[PDB]
Amino acid sequence: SLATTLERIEKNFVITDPRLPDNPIIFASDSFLQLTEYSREEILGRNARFLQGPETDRATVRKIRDAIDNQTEVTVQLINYTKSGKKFWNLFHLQPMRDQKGDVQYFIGVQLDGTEHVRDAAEREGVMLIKKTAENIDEAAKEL
Amino acid sequence: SVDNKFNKEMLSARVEIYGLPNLNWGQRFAFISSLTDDPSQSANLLAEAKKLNDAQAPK
Ligand SMILES: Cc1cc2nc3c(=O)[nH]c(=O)nc-3n(C[C@H](O)[C@H](O)[C@H](O)COP(=O)(O)O)c2cc1C
Ligand SMILES: [Cl-]
Ligand SMILES: [Cu+2]
Repeated sequence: SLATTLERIEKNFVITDPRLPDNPIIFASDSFLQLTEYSREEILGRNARFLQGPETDRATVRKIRDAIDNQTEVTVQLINYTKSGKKFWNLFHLQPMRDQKGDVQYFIGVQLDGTEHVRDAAEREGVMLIKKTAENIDEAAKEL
Repeated sequence: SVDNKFNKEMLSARVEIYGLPNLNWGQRFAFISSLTDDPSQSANLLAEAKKLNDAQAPK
């Protein structure tokens, strides 16, 4: 219901705090709630892995895990699930939010949902778009 | 608490703290994170954020 102005940006994203237990969600956009069918109250303080399910590729999930441990960006495509159990393909991009000194403070994660796995030009376009979305979220947060 | 409750008061505090204009982004995010970790302290955190906001008024 009550979203911060950052969470009203009309793209799917969450932001997590790696210094809280289990690197949990501290912001989630209204669009993300509509896509996934979760309420904000039931996902604040929770790690985003609940979006996965039985068909999610574990090698892809380990790639995300390895990037988070490296404190870097990553981009992958994986199967996710709404609260009611409906599958969707998620072209997903993670990137750290750093302070001026370069230290990681938070992670931004952006989701581009589709019914099908994307490849070739469609994949390139989608990767460009989610990267721009993450950059725009970072800029919106930091703006003076 | 063994179980954090995100009541109407806390959720409202997220919006109000985030909207304070004289905080920097690090402070806004730190307060939102603190609310997430201890939502029972919403009134106290909101009060502290508002104090900081007035202290950091542009001149
Ligand atoms: C900012 C952020 C956003 C994330 N968004 C998603 C997501 O949309 N879908 C997903 O399956 N995992 C997402 N994850 C990944 C999981 O939170 C977790 O990192 C992954 O499952 C690996 O850790 P685990 O093996 O402990 O589950 C996100 C992670 C972060 C930090
Ligand atoms: Cl994580
Ligand atoms: Cu592919």
